[PDB]
Amino acid sequence: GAESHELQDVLEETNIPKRLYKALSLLKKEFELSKLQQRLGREVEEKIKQTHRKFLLQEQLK
Amino acid sequence: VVHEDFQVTEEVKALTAEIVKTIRDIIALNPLYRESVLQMMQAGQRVVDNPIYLSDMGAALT
Repeated sequence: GAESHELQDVLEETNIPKRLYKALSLLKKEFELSKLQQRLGREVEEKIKQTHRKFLLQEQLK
Repeated sequence: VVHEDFQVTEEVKALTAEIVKTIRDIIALNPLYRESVLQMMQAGQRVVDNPIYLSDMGAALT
């Protein structure tokens, strides 16, 4: 999910090792972002999971 | 009314694309409102000058 400017900067890189390391850095950044987003989602989903199963049973009754 | 927007807008609308895709998927699986609005308003049509209000109407389906 890198920015367009990220791809353009990778293209600007000439040496193969340099552009490869830049691509690895971008992948690291995106993986870190995805992990952070998933962790925040898990925490909020558990906070909603505080909504007890009595709510689910009452919804079944409804 | 708070509508703080980052100066560089490259990834900002990507979440809008994901949200509109999710809303389309939800209505396809569990239809809630007529699709005529969807045809009228398209993220790429650019006629939406208030993306926050777009998110509002999208979340209204919930």
